Parts: sequence; structure tokens; C-alpha cells
Amino acid sequence: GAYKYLEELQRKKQSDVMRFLYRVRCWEYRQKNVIHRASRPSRPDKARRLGYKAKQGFVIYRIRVRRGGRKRPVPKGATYGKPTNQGVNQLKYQKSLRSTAEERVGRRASNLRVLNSYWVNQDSTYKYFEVILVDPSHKAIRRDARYNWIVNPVHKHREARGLTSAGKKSRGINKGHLFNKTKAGRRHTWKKHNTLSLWRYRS
Amino acid sequence: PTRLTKTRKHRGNVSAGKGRIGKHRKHPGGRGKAGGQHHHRTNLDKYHPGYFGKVGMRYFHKQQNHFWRPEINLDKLWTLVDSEKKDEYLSKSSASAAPVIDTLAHGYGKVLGKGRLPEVPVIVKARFVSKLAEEKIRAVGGVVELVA
Amino acid sequence: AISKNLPLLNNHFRKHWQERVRVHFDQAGKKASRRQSRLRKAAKIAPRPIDALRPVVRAPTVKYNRKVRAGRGFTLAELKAVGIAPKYARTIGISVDHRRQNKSQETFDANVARLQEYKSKLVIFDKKTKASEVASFEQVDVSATFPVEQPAPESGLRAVEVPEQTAYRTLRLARNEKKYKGIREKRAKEKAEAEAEKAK
Amino acid sequence: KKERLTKEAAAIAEGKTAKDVSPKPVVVKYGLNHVVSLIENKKAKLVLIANDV
Amino acid sequence: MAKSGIAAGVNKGRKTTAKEVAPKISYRKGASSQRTVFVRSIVKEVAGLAPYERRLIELIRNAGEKRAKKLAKKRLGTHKRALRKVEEMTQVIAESRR
Amino acid sequence: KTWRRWNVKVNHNEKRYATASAIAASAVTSLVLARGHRVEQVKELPLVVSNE
RNA sequence: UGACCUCAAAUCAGGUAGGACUACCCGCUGAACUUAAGCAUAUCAAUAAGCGGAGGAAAAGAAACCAACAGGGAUUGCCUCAGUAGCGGCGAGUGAAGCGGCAAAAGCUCAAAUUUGAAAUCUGGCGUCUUUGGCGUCCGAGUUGUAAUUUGAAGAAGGUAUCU
RNA sequence: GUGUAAAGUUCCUUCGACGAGUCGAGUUGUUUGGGAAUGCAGCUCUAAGUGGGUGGUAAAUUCCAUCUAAAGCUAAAUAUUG
Repeated sequence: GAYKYLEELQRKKQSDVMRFLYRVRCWEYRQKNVIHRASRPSRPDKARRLGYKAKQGFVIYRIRVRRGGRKRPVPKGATYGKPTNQGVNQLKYQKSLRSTAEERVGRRASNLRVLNSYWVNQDSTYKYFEVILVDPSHKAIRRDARYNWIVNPVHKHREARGLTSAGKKSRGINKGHLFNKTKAGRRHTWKKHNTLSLWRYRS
Repeated sequence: PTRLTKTRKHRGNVSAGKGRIGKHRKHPGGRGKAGGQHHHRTNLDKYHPGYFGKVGMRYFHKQQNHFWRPEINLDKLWTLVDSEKKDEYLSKSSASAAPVIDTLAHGYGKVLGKGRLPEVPVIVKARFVSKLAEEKIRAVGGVVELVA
Repeated sequence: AISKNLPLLNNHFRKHWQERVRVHFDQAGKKASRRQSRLRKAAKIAPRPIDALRPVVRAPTVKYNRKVRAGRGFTLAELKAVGIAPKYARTIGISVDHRRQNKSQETFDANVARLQEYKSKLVIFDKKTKASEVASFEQVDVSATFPVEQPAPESGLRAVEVPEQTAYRTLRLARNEKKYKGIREKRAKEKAEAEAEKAK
Repeated sequence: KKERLTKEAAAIAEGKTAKDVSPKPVVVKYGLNHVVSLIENKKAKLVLIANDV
Repeated sequence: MAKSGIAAGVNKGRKTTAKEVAPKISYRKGASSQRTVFVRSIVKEVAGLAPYERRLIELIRNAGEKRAKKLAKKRLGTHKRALRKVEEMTQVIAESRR
Repeated sequence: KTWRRWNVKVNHNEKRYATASAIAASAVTSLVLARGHRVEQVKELPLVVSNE
């Protein structure tokens, strides 16, 4: 079908066609509200890959997020501590801009569940994301055996807990030796390794 | 039990055994290994020489399973022979029929050559042997068979 | 702070350790409740065994080569050799592992024999089976009925055969060959190209 | 389609395969994936593409 | 058999009777297919070349193989990827000479 | 604090030693009497009764 | 005279979110006292305070894993590894992982495929019934793709011996 | 039970679609036991198809081993000053 062509063409982001489309769409998205509803995916193939279905109850929001690092919000740059903690600039947020996009969109549409999200476009001041959300109260979702799972309350605001793809990426939730500290949760691992386990018959 | 401690015997005496001049204090001298190069040098130099400095090369990601090789000497080698059949083996062993001692299956990596063997042929299966261990095994008419 | 001839210690108690002290007062209570959970699980599905049949596998690393232990599941090839589909095998008390393979014949044969032994004692009920036949069975412990058994170490009498080269010399030569293999191969390649290039 | 299915259900009552009662359809193909696959298999004789997608 | 049977040296380890292993389908991941070869050729026609890829072609045409590789590594990041990109851009040139 | 030591380990062999010693001491009339048991009208120790 | 796309309005039909609790849980943000017998890297500590989000557990989870063996085989926890490899004004300090024994064990789902001889899919209104829903019907959603079919352990399309 | 249905099982042939501002690279900051750089994040660059990742000393050349990312669900063993 056409989704394979769509996939292969979006990988040519520096081609003349894709560059033209990115210019035009960046201008148009910049002309709208910071968060707005998208009538449809601008990348239907990318939405399909991430679990979106053209059903009632699937929603798309476009959001615009400021680029760059995280300036320390201390008044006049005074940190009141040791010189190792005097940095104000060149500091970085530990979450991605994709996660911030997801969280702000989920906060705006508080009745929906954030399914996933993807990058759509970019300039020097903003990155643009489209967030796929699912309505858990819609019967087309509740009667869908492939999407009942997100109706259960353990998925309330999963994007705020780092349970989306971007969130699990930023949490370091991966297998292997490169993720020893964060494999099962960084703070859980730290607590496990800093607990004094004492038994009845001490060894 | 607290009733056996000297805290019970210090009751009634002012300083609890800590002295009137010294006056048991919080941390005179520092905490832990503080001052090991300055005012505790006389202790570390006398009792822990070699403490400061680097020696040798680092080993990133050292897996101790690679270096597993428990040793068994020759004077302890016949303890791996079945106890109920040791005495029969010590008598009837010959070049035609000698006991087989699988040292790896008993948890040993290298056969070393301390001690003396019975002048009795044996077949020793080992991952590694020393030069003298194998010379002593061959002298009693035995053999070392390398395994992995 | 450092006084007398004593060992130097590493007591890692400089954090707020007392907020993370886990004392296992509930060891006996957890033992008892664990036993009760185990009885409930067994009584729910009797006479079907509570344990799936597990394979026997070699423990990894040069330190545990000698030992053999229970694996996670039988490979697809092993189940193929006894004519059981993995989807079907999972429903008759056999564990499957799609990840493990059989490079060598020894473990494969051990697990095929183990599967055939379990398969001979299996009796699969159906609708025609009445409760009189079902009550004629006792819930066995599969982990004990088909235990993981260590191969016996070689022992007993065998003929002594003494090679001319000692074992120590063999080990030394193997070490030397491994140590200088690369440089000897590079030297030989250079020698061959030199004496067959100018000899053109 | 409802009328055709009614006729085919009448035909299956008579014992026929319901494929003889209905002629082979000759219609317009649509759907982007379907038409792309038809083009890739050299089955489309003519493709009309919208200019405002 | 396959191992030397001893604990030291080249090809050390215990001898075992080898059993032929049926390859897993996951190991076919890098293989190309008719579907992806076809789709990628049309997308190349529609999309064209990237700005750095045109720059690479000029360097290759001007006999700068050493120059092109340094650019391709600076762009793609690694020397292994730069080698494949320069080879791909020479094949593009080789297909424009007819 | 609750992480005081409450249970104490005893070597299994020593525990069995003491159990055997106590069983043996149960057959000494002087020990049973010093122990406080009103056993003066039992003709012999150990006292063994039938299985009924 | 009507479609479509995009964007609005309504006290439109029907829903949903907010707030509370704190012991455990998932993240963000984030010190200093303190130790180093001073102190700035370090330490306290990836802790306290601050902010966002849950559940009866949470999280993790069926390998882009561990290994280097004769190989293991989702995740989690315990014992051990180990106060070790390592990190560290290589000072004070700090510090995991593989293997091994055990507790518990359970596996799977999409996207990428032309149903194309028939959008086979679904929300809603109305009616009716035996009502956590069924049936009928009519709008609507949907071809910029809703069903069936496949998930790499495979699998598909043809042929194939028949069996369970 | 509408089971000429659904599913599995043997063998042959032709195939076998597998996730992109992502992987990866540089640099900056933070963090880690991770040490010519463990993870995370920002910015710049930006892929491929037996390709890609990993193989705890930076680099090029040659192999080998092992998985299959950039999409998703899932009880139990575990925690519990409410």
C-alpha cells in the first residue's frame, strides 16, 4: 500500500519536496495556538505505527514547545550554596521536549488518555509534536478488545508518570549492562541497594 | 547482658573511667580515617604500610568466574576416591586397571604437587597440572589426562 | 580516629541508613502464608500437578560447566522431536523456551528422553472421563518425579596409557601457540608475499 | 448491496452457489492502499488522482 | 570434534557432538526484499538528494576520494557509515554517465 | 529500636547434644527430684507405659 | 441548487476531568548542616524541603539481554556475588553486575499485505425484547483505511498425506 | 450445538513487508562503579538494509559471537509509620 511509501519518504527530510513541506507546515503551525486540535494526522503512517486507528475516540493534538535547555529559575542567578551548584545556564531538563508536549496536551484534554506522540516539525524556537490520545469513556474504545487496557485506572495520566515511549526512554527503562542503575527504576534500585536487611538469625 | 558490663561498676565514680583531664569528648583526632597522612601517620606507617598509593594496572569489568581454579595437592588426591573402595583400590591397582580420579567433577581446576602419593597407579583427570604434580603421578605408574 | 594495630574497616553508615532498615520479623509468618498459598493453588487444580515439566541445561561459565540444572523451557526442536506443538505443550504441563537452542546433541538427547518419560506417564482426561477415574489419581510433584540428576563423575578402573608428551608440556605448548598465533601468522603472510611477489 | 444479498440468500435456499445468480462486478476501484497495490501489480488501466490531497 | 578438548590454547574447551541448528527468522533482519527495493527506488526518484549528498558527489567527481570521506564522516558521524555513503554516491555517479 | 537482636543462633549439633543430655537426665531420680517432681512413688525411672 | 475541507456556536444528545488521603509506588526539581580534624572537587545525597501522577499494590516484564561456557534464556524479590571490579583532592570516602541456590512463574499484541467477487467494521437515534446486553432499522464515522488474516518463536501464498 | 465450520499437525516450492530528526556522531551540562566518557537531556550533524545495536581502553583493518531498537499489553513472588 501507500504507507510504505509514506514511511520511506519521511526519511528524506532534506529532500527538496520534504523541505518545502516542512517550511510551509512550520509556518502554519506557528500561526495557530500553542496547543490545538488536529482534524487528522499530518503523518497517517506514523500515527498508525504508534497505535492510532481512524476510529471514533482517537484524537490528535498538535503542540508547540520551546526549544533549548532549562535555565535555573533562581532570582538573579544566586544559588546560595557551594560552587559546584552555581550553574544557571547550560543546564538541561531531564525530560525530553516530546514528554513536555505529551504532558501539556494531556493536561489540556484531561478526559482522554495519552496513547503516544511523534515529532512533526521544527524551527529554532519551537519543536512541534502531534499527540495521539484515546477517549476511555467512548464505547468504541470500551468495546474494543485491543484498547480496553487503557480504560483501567492504572493508566491514568501515564504520560505524567513516564509510562509513554518518551517517558520510558527518559527513565532509562532498558535491558542490559548499560542500564544497571535505571533498569527497574532508579530510585527503587537505589533504595534496594541502600537498605540494611536484618534477619531473625543474623548472619 | 548489661549487668556484666563495666558501666554498672562505674556507677558512683564521677568520670565513668574516662579521666578528669582528658574529659571524654566527641571526636578528638577527627572522624574515621581522618588525618592518615598528617597526625595519624605514625599509626598507619607502623601498622598499615602500603596504605597510600597505586600499584598495578586496573581491570575494567572483572568477572571472577574466569579465574575459578581451586587447587588440590597430591597428598589430598586419594580423598576423591570412593571411601568404601579406597582400600581395595590401594591393593589391586595396576597398569591394566587403575582408579580414575575426576578432579573437575569434584570441584578442582588444577592439581598441584605437594606431598607424596601411594606407590599405586592412578588416572588423574584435570584441567591443569603443575610440572612436579605430573612427574610424581607418572612415577607411581599413573597418568594425567587433560580435560576441559 | 586511627589508633592501635587493628584492621581498617569500611562501615558504610554515613547516610540516613536507619530510615531504610528492613528487619524480617515476618519470616515465619511469610513461610506459613506461603505454604497456605501453595496448598490453595494445589487443591484448586488437583490432580493436575502444580509444577510444569522443566528441561535440564548446562550452567554457563567455566566455573559451572560441570554442573547441570533445571532450565526454563524445552526448545522448539526438542518438542518437535517428540511430536508436541508448543501451543499444545503449554497446556499439558510442559514448559517451552523459544529462546534456547541445541548446538550440541547431549542436552538435546537428555531433554528428549525427559520429555518421552513425562509423556509416557501422562494421562489426558476428556468428557468421557468420569470422576471415578479422576479420583483414582494423586497429585504428584513433577519437580521430584522427574528430578534434575547430575551425571556421575567417572570412577572405577581403567587401563593406564602414558603419552610420550607430558600433560604439562601440552598445556605449555597450547598457551604458547595461542599467545604467538597472530604474530606468527602475520610473519608467515609477509614471508609468503615477499618470496612469491619478487619470485614472480 | 442489501438487495443483492437478499437475492443471493434466496438462491442459497434453492441450493445454488449464489455466485451464478450474481454477475462478476465491474466497478471503480478506490482506496489509496488498494489502488497503489493495483498499480504495483499492473492491474489498473487508469488512475485518477485528486489534486488537493 | 570442534574444541581442542583441553582447557588452554586456541579453540579450547570440551568436545561435544555438534547438532545442526535451524536458523532463526530473526537473523534475517538485515536482508533486503523485493518490496523494499522497489519502494526505495521510487522514493529516491521523488525525493532526490540531500544538500550534503550533492556536495559529496562534486568531491567524488573532482577526484577527491580522500576529501569526500572526510566530509562523509563529518556528516554521518562514523567512518564505517562514511565508507558506505561514498560508495553509494559513486554508484549514483556511475549511473549518470550513460 | 526494633533492629535489636532478638533471636539467637545455636549450633545444631550442640542443640542436639543438649537435647540428648536432657533426655539422659530424665532417667536420674535425684535430678528429677531436685527438679521438683513428685516422683517418690514411681518405682523406677524411666517410667514406660503401655500403648493403650 | 448542492458537495467537500477547515474553523465556530448552542442551557444542543450523552459523557468525562478537577479535589481529598499518605505508609508503600512512578517521575520532575533540589539543598545545606555534616565528614574531610581547615576547605573549594568530593561527602552528606542523585537525600530533606518543593511540584506532577497512580494502585491495591505500583513499577518492570517476554531480550536491539547475559555471556565467551559443554553455554544460559521475560520481569521481580531473597541469600550470595561483595565492602568485591571499579570510582575517589586514588584523600575522606564510595561501589554495582554476570554466574550460583531459592521464592514465584505466563504469556503475548500491533504497524508494515488488495476483502477488492462486493467496509465484511463501529458510535449514536428510534422501536422492541428475556436489558452489565440481543435483534431490527435509520443517520453518522470510515477508503487520508474500520473488520477478518500475520508478529519474527515466525508467518504468507500455492500444492500436500490424512489424521487429532 | 446451523462444527461440510474453526484450529493444529507432515512435506515441497516461491516469498518473507519487520517502527527516522530515529539510530548513530560531536559538543555542553548533569549523573553513574562505568574509568579517551554509564544513563538522561539540550544544541549541531544525521543514516542503513545482512543492515542496526551490544561485546566495560580511544583508533583503522579483518573476523567472530549474540540479539533485533526507535510501537503496545500482561498475574505471582516484592513494598507498605495511611
